Amino acid sequence: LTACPEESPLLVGPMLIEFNIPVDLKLVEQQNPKVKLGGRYTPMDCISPHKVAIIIPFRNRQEHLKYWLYYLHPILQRQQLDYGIYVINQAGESMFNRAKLLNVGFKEALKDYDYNCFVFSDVDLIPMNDHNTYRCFSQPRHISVAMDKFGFSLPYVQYFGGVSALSKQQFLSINGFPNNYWGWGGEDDDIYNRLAFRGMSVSRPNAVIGKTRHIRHSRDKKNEPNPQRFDRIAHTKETMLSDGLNSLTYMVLEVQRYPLYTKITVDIGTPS
Amino acid sequence: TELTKCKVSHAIKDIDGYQGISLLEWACVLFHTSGYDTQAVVNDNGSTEYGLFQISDRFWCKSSEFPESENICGISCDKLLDDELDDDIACAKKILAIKGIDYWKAYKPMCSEKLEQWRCEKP
Ligand SMILES: O=c1ccn([C@@H]2O[C@H](COP(=O)(O)OP(=O)(O)O[C@H]3O[C@H](CO)[C@H](O)[C@H](O)[C@H]3O)[C@@H](O)[C@H]2O)c(=O)[nH]1
Ligand SMILES: O=c1ccn([C@@H]2O[C@H](COP(=O)(O)OP(=O)(O)O)[C@@H](O)[C@H]2O)c(=O)[nH]1
Ligand SMILES: [Ca+2]
Ligand SMILES: [Ca+2]
Repeated sequence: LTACPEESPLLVGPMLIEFNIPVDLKLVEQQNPKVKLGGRYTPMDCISPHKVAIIIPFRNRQEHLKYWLYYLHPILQRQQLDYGIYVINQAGESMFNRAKLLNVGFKEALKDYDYNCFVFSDVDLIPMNDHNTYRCFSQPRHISVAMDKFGFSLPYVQYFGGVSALSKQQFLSINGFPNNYWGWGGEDDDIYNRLAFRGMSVSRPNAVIGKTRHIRHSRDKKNEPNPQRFDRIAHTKETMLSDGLNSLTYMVLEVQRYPLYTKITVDIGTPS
Repeated sequence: TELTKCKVSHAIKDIDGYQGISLLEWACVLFHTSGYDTQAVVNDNGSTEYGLFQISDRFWCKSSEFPESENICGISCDKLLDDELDDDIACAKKILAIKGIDYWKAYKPMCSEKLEQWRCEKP
């Protein structure tokens, strides 16, 4: 067999994304016979150069995950990606640390496979157009560019939240993501800063191809806006050398291989 | 209510240039400060910040949680949680005159460059 085409012939373009009918992961499995244990899929038709680990920070969002899986699995297969789904579950009830969980995902996914691309995605964002490929590009890729919760318009040009993708090399280049952002906000801006300090720009699909649906939800406990976020964002230049992949520590409490994904529950410590 | 950048820019026009801060800078600061939500309520701890401008009950408005507050703006913090921004603006001006733009921590890190994207072109 030969390399997959630059653009997938299976793409359908815009899709109707709704969270009305409840999801049955069992039906989802039935509807996705080709996904292997642990949420792994590899094209049988052609050879994909995109070995993608899709990393989702998570804690008490099982209902959102169901919808995420229901929509994304069909989409990713249509995008002809050799992918694996990873849900990094934060054990305990300390402040949520999104970026640190994303770093855990990076290291843990690499134990399973020779991934060269990492997509980091909120558990509640679903792309509305399959032309918005969940893979890596020559420059860090911001994927959820047009979120319905922001009026289908990017909130600010330096915005890197929601869904993004970094090749393995781009990720290594910035010493991964920060581990010191506890609570909501700012970590995505620190990551943006890191990428910019290493001379990279942000690649993005246009706002039509990048339309994204958000699952409206009440705010979670233990993820209140971080009071130190603005002061931290202003010092990324210096803290990125000492806070990242190179200073990451955590304990794995459990690894679950389900047919639609791998869920790693980890103890990532507390604000220090 | 979650306002839009232009709704905000139109609402706070009177603050343009005050203490040297432009509308573009304010549009930027307010997005990062409260996401343009007039009902935003957030803590650091022991104190709470209200509305579009995230005016704190520590020294600026009086809240039931801290009635002893200096209440420099001379106002109930609940008046900072509605869609009438005139009193929020007068309070913000006091903060600007007394403490300065540094009260808003997002300014420096988020609003020192690429200010043009914050422009409102709607008459
Ligand atoms: O209790 C929690 C808290 C967070 N999350 C995960 O963290 C993501 C983001 O948290 P929220 O949904 O509460 O925050 P926002 O919707 O306001 O998300 C935005 O702000 C975050 C700021 O910290 C990130 O930058 C994120 O990528 C961006 O889309 C969630 O989607 C989810 O994947 C959980 O699973 N459980
Ligand atoms: O690929 C999958 C993943 C999950 N499940 C179902 O989802 C349940 C819960 O999974 P998990 O432990 O991740 O959810 P949590 O208990 O943490 O809500 C399982 O027991 C199954 O009934 C399934 O059928 N297929
Ligand atoms: Ca969300
Ligand atoms: Ca008011």
